[PDB]
Amino acid sequence: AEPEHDQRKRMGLKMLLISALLTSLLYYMKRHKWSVLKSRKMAYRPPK
Amino acid sequence: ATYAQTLQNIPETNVTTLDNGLRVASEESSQPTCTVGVWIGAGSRYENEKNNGAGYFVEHLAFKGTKKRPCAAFEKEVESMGAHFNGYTSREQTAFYIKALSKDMPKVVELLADVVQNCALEESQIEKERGVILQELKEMDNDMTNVTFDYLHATAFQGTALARTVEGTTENIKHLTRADLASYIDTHFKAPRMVLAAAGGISHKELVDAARQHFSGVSFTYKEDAVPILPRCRFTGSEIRARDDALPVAHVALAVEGPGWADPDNVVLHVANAIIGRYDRTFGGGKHLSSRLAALAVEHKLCHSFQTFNTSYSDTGLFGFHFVADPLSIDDMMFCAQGEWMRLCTSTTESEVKRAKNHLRSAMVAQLDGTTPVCETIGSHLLNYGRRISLEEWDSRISAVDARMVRDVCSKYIYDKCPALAAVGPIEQLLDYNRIRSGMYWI
Ligand SMILES: CCCCCCCCO[C@@H]1O[C@H](CO)[C@@H](O)[C@H](O)[C@H]1O
Repeated sequence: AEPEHDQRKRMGLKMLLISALLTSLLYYMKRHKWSVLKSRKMAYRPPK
Repeated sequence: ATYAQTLQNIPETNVTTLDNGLRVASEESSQPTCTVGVWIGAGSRYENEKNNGAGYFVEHLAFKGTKKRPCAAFEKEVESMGAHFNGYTSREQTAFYIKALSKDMPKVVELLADVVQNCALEESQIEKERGVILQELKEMDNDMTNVTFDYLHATAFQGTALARTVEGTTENIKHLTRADLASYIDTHFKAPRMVLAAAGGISHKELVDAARQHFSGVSFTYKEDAVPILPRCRFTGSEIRARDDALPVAHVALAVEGPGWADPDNVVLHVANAIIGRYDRTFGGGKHLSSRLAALAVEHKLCHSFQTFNTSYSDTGLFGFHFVADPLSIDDMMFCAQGEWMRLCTSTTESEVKRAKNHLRSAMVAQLDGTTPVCETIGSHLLNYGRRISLEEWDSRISAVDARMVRDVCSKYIYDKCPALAAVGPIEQLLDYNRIRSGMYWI
């Protein structure tokens, strides 16, 4: 019924590893760029 | 009489040191008129949270009279001899100088010494100046250019001493005590940290003599003759944005940390800034100006003006640019500006540096146009390089600079660096830090 059974699962293995790795790297990059806004501070200094 | 020859024939700058540690330098010419003053290595950087703006407060009383002679007397005497009395206080340097007839070089030296040593600090005059300084802070608050540079330092050196403004805080100005100013003067206006400089038609030996006579009060301990090394100020890549769409034009300043006085690279950074140059809507040259950025500014009407700068300090500095533009042309201006900075690190030409070198030479020669400016050079040089640097040396250094050297030095201080940004006024069009940071590489 599914001659590709084994190969399918070997791919799933790599898919999972690459995914873990890639998701983490991209999570960091997203956080890195967004740090600018995330820690940003502001104040309202109206005149006299 | 060639450029080279004229440079070699310039009278040398004489320096001698008194036992108290004070240095006396002067360049002699044949002018009936002269300028002499005392350049002190003091400023806001030496102050702290409690006495910030004291050096400025002092600069306000340094001319309102001494102990030997009250206000009116001090003023009348100086005025009646046709002499000019000016001075200033910055972050790392202060100065009090006088312009007059060489015929009075000695009386002046006595006057200077009296100012730096016996300031009256009239209790009543202090409360009077407290209100004056408060009026100047409101006047200067409308000087976008200076508000912008203050902010640039406030963020670029946040957390440190160079972050404070020279004039100081409102709270400090409202609470500085007669004792604080007194303390300031005593702690900082000290012989080893000062320089008596003079230029014009004056005898170096006659200068040094009057100097020995009035600049005395020698020190006993070792803590009195040592020049305190200041704690390092950390540079921070960041931005401060003060938005007010009610302002007509926007000011923007971007900068990276510079090397500091003593570094030879500064000769190259100045050549670099010479390539980019500066501009303002009244430069007849127009669309033909050599400075690419300036040309674009004209073609696309990118700004009202822009200027480059390499502000040095003892251990650090600020290398960047500043422009003024309409709210709707900020983005293109910043784009072209950062673009030119990339071109520097990457594609500078020999022709480019050739021109910039010439421009830089006549620039240094122009800073010695008069007694005061030359006297200013001396005070600063000894105070920063601990020695005068002749135009011939500069020229020697400037001549060695080539395109490759410009690219390497610029790449060193600019390429892929996190800059310090200060924007004031109608700045909605100026893109975010991240986008600007990306303008720091490739391109
Ligand atoms: C389910 C029966 C599987 C028999 C084949 C065993 C080999 C499984 O392995 C996979 O087979 C694929 C195709 O054969 C190849 O393209 C893959 O590179 C290989 O890893």
